[PDB]
Amino acid sequence: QEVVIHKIRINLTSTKVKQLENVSANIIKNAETFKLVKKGPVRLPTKVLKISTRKTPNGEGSKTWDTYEMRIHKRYIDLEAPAHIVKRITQITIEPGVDVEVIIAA
Amino acid sequence: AIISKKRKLVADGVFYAELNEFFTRELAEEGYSGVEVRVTPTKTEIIIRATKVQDVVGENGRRINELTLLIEKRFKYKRGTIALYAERVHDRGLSAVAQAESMKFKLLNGLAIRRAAYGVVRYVMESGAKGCEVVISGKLRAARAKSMKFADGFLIHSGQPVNDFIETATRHVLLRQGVLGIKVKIMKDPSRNTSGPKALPDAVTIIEPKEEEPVLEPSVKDY
Amino acid sequence: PGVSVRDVPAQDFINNYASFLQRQGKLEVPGYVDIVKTSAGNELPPQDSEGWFYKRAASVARHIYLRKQVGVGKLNKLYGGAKNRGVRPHKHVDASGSINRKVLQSLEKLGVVEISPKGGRRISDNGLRDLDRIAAATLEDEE
Amino acid sequence: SSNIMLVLRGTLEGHNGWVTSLSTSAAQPNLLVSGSRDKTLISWRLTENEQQFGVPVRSYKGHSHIVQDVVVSADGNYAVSASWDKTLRLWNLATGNSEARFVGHTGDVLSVAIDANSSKIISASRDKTIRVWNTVGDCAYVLLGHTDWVTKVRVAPKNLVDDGRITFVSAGMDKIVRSWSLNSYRIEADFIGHNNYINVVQPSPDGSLAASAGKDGQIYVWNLKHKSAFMNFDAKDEVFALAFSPSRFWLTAATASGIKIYDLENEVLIDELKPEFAGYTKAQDPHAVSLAWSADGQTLFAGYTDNVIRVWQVMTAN
Amino acid sequence: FVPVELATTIPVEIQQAQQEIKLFNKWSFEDVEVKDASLVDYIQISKPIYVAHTAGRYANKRFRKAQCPIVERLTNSLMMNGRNNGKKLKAVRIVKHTLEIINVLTDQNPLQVVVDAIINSGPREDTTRVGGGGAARRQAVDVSPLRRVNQSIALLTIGAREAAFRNIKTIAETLAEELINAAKGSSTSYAIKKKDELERVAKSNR
Amino acid sequence: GRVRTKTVKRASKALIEKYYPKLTMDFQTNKRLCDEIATIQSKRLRNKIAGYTTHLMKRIQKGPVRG
Amino acid sequence: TVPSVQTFGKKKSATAVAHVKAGKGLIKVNGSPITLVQPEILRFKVYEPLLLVGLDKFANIDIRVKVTGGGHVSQVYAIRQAIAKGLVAYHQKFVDEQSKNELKKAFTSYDRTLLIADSRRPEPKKFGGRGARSRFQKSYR
RNA sequence: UUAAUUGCGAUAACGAACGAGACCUUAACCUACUAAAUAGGGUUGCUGGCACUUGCCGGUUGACUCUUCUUAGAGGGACUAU
Ligand SMILES: [Mg+2]
Ligand SMILES: [Mg+2]
Ligand SMILES: [Mg+2]
Repeated sequence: QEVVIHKIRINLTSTKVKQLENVSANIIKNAETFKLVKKGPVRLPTKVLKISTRKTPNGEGSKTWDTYEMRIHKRYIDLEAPAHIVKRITQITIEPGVDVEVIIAA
Repeated sequence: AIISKKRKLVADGVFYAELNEFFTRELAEEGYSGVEVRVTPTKTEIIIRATKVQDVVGENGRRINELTLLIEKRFKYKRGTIALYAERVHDRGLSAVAQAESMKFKLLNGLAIRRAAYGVVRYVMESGAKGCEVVISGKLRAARAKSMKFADGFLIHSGQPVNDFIETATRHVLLRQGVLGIKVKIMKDPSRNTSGPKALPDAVTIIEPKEEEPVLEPSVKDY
Repeated sequence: PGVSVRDVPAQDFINNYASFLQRQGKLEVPGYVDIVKTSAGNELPPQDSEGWFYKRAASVARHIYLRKQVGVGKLNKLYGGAKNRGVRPHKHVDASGSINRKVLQSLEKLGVVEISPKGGRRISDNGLRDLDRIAAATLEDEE
Repeated sequence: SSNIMLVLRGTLEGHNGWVTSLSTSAAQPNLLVSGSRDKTLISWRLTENEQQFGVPVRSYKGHSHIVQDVVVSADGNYAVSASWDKTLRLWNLATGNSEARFVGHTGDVLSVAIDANSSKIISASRDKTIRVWNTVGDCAYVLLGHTDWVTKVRVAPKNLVDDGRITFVSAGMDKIVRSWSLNSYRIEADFIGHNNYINVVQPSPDGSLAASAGKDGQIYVWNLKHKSAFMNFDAKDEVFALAFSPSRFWLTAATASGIKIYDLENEVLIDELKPEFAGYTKAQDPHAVSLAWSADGQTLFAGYTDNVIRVWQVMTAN
Repeated sequence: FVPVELATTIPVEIQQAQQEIKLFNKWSFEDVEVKDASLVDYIQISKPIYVAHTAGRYANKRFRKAQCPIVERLTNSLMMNGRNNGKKLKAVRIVKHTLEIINVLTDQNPLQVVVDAIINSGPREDTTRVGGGGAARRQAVDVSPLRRVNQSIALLTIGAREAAFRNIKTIAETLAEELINAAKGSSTSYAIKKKDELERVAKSNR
Repeated sequence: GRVRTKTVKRASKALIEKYYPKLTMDFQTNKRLCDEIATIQSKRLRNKIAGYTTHLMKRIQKGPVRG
Repeated sequence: TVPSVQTFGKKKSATAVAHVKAGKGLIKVNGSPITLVQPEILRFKVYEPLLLVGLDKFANIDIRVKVTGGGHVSQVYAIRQAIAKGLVAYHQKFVDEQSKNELKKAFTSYDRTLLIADSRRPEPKKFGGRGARSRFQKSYR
């Protein structure tokens, strides 16, 4: 009786890329089974977080420097859908490490 | 709640680190090793691994509940939003941190150091790791600081077969005569490792060839 | 065929614009002309004293024509550059804040520049026509 | 021995590396495509004048890896090319545009072949699998026959009008070449024979005498329609390709030493084609990957590793 | 002959100097042959270039540097000193100006003149410092073509730079003058003088 | 300095010992064969091994080699 | 509907999308035509590929380039590369292949990169050095 | 010989391990795949400026499709190949 299209964004952020990819794949599969119009697992500039530091605790040696970097993976999954279907999808669709986040509304 | 995504992730990491440190400190008697945080909507699961799980548990909701409360107090979240589970680790021998803790305990109570190290090594071998190494730095009779390296099997020092292969554990052990430092590097066996590659990246192994008989007349075999 | 506007080799176009402005006499001079450094990284104003501000205006107009929603800050950035800092190495500091604004205002008054939504400036239709005419004149001069 | 002898009347080259296969349509002799390890396909239109027998008429930035097996439709409008990049591409020859990518394979696609009706495409990959594609781009049948590596797949045309079955032959690496039909939908026979490991199976222009080639030094020919073992013809060297004549009963064999010419019914060892190269010691001598005729039966094309195609025009001595 | 036109208009002169001849900056790259035996190939010409600027990688193996255009080489050498580090554009402009000056000077192919200059200033046999105990005794030695060429290229540029300090005579003019001196061997330029000195030194050890 | 290491060479030798047939001279096929039969935790390493095998094959056309 | 290709041009960080359609003979870069460009000296460089095959191969094919990245020199080079690619692409697609081959031959015998893309990119400027390799100043005094 | 105890050979040594390598992240190639009113590009609405004829150059999130460039994902790719 309802079926009112909201257009819903799903955020997928994490570090361990493989897991993230798996999650994305799972989501797409689920979308396919509930059969909806959807934009894909859109990928953003994978932000590196750089912290560069003297390796020396105390500044007495050669000037060794280490760049400690954090790879981040930001993914948008756009759905042409109502909210109920999204809710149904997000009952499961959670795997450890990866951040599942629902933006909701266009 | 809600910051920049990167920032949020960083904060989460920091929180995890803090939690780990607390567990190392608080659950020292409890024989703690690792924390496994799972953050879902509403209920955040926190898995904790230890040798002495019973101690962690208490007498049904003793220490664990207290820890939960502490966590809540630390990070503003309410009752129910944080859940804590204590689990048995699947063979402690491969786990470096646990071994280190055990060694520390052995040291603190009153035992032969070298012998203890050897025992630990033996235990590790029994468990089924490819190799292991114990280093004991500090005063081991006389004032001058002495290193004491004790090892079994291979120990890969270089390459990305380290971040994937060797569990490393560093601890300080406090003594009345001076502070000891125990480092322990453990060579987990490639096959049982599961995560990452299932064998050492340099190694190449070829299977046995299969025999085929030629000629024997061309012939025709029909259906 | 088609009379083009972007196809002019830069400087000539600007010169033509300046000439046109001189001919008209309609611009309304800022007043702080010549009593100004124009750039924060300047020890000398324009060298030819009178004029050159006209050239600047023309250049600004051309830039506006080229692009979409263009503002004061961007203009400042454009007409900045390298600072002689003495013992210290160069930085990048922008042009004089008010002068560019004044120029823009003057352009608006004449009817070259129009106010755009979202935040910036665009070209008026009469202004566009004028620009086209100037371009045509330049082409004629070349041909 | 005869009076009609093989003389080179042109050398064609445009590919910047190995030419793995070449083919001609039954309808058009003028268009002969050439597939290279250089990711590319070049179609030759034949003009006969002086040296340039065939000049580049349609080149393609086709696959990413190697155009390894090429088969063009009997009509000459769909050109189906295979690759190591697990895919296969259908080509509109006059325009120069791709139609359908046949994506399904888990490994490198080592053979493509087109049906008599130009509809039921058949592909085999280094996998153990032999897929059956439609010109639209649909998986119809996954054939599991060979226990090891499949390399070649060829289709035999039928005359004696229409009995039902559509005849395929598939080369293997288990020392057993397999015979397929499409309608009893699957297996026909197992043609055991080879001593070494099979490379090229080439059926007769009628569609019965299928010669299987190897690495040993003997070509083993089979009679398919009556399901029987024909003859074993001598070769000495490792065989890379076979070419059956539309003109008479000639077999042209690409060997490790050069080119060796034989006949089907009469057991003869006629002529050896070995061209001249620039440099080289002895073992370095480049030998042709694949060789094909046309439809006239006057010309032979041979894709050498050294980039070369060499037009042997069979002409009378006096 | 034959000016074929397009929608985007190109000036007539440019059109005239285009397809018929494989030219240079504006004039003939063609003709211009090496008068001296040896140094051919190692003084470039051969391959036609239209500008004295390439991204073309040459410092890759060894003998590849002796396939880089002469004008280009000159420009590169000009980039010496910190105030002029990088700035290939400037160097190319300078070279263009020099070429123009040469053209002005009693006609002739400027490229040819440049080639001659390169040939003339290159030293034949030079002394290298030999140990032999401790003292700095020098024993004279034959110089390979490439090295000679390089030295010649360097020397002219050095001379030009020396001239250019505190002078209305802009570097290009100085360079042109140097080239002229080299070509019309009068031993008045820096490069030639240096070469002569080197030869003298070699003699005093031969 | 492209001297192939001990390990690669050893692997190539082993391959030649166990599978002297199915090593068709040219690189590409051989590479694939190596990937199939020998289990390499890498790709570059596999390629290197393939190359060495091809070299060995080339050698073994022009006589017998030690080991 | 028009026979057209979209080609890229790549050097350092400069990227140049040249669009090759069919028409009168328009060759434009960022709206402005092929003539201007304006490092001024490097003008003739962009003229080079055009010169090589001639003005004849342009009265049919129209080229429109959009260039980002790089500086000035790099941008010019990118443009050049793009233009070289575009014509070749067009020939490959619609025109006869012999012509394309001839073009390639012309380019390869005069290979100032062009159909082969530029190779180098900067080494990362590691620690203890003001440059990539170039260190500070050791002072045992 | 190698950047290398890197290898070939000679050889009371033979086969091994760590270290070097391999590995790992990145930087390079993909007009083949995966998709993008958060990256882009096209055709036509509305019109803005022209030459004044069809054609140019635009702007405008209008609509539509593509994915070369941008992005990553999955692979492939160089093995000193010929
Ligand atoms: Mg190692
Ligand atoms: Mg290493
Ligand atoms: Mg200064």
